Amino acid sequence: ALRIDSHQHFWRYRAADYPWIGAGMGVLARDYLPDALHPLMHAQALGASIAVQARAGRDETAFLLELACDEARIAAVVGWEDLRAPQLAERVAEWRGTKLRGFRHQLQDEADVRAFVDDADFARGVAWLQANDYVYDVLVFERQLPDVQAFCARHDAHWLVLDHAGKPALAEFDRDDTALARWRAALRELAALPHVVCKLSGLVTEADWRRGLRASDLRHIEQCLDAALDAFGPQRLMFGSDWPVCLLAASYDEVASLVERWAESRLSAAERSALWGGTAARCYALP
Ligand SMILES: [Zn+2]
Repeated sequence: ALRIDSHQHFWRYRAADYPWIGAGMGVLARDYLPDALHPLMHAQALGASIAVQARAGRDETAFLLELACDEARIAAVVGWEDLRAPQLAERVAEWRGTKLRGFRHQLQDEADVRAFVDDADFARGVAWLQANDYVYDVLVFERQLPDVQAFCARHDAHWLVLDHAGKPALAEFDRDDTALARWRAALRELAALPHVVCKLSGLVTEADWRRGLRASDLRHIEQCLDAALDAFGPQRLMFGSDWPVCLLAASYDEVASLVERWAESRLSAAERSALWGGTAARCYALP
């Protein structure tokens, strides 16, 4: 049974190439390469990871597949391509036979997410992806969930992965007694689509990490894990670390531990096996 970290990044850091790494994020402002990741995975008995594009450009795809090309502990890559580009197929051919299993665009940084996903060219690209058994990772903020609802429903030919459980606004759970409710309604609406699955990752960094993770953040996170379980069911949940991004808020070990303690509480042995690699294996077509 594969044990998979379904969501991590790599980079040789250069400030202008990673606009999302800004002020107060100095911990991220350095290289993060497979060698730093292996001991972390080893400590959690995770045998392989999935490398996910951390910036927009084909060279990011090339870079990740280069790291992946001949490294057993990287099982798959989620790349980046211009999905609106008419030459999509030709471009993806360069990656034939490799561990490329899917694509992601950083939708959360789009100004009109809805206009972006409902675009005729982008839709063509995604439909082509699905026709070729490519996964598409959905990365949006909680408030953008309704903007991608219709998009997810129309692209039902292959698996869509909701990154970071759709980023609940955990920092607001105590100020805004509608934050949890709003996210849950949106989550449930997506989960009702059979071809959509859910990553349990990226939650420590939706809390107020700048001021520091508190015990109450861990409880809200558990609330989100429970909501995700209820909406998606135990067979559509996928552990990911979101390393190295998670280092803003918590260690790799802490990230894995809180999901583990939660899973031992709520899931059977078999369901845990799905959470810790089985679901990622089947959705990303892993050996
Ligand atoms: Zn190779």
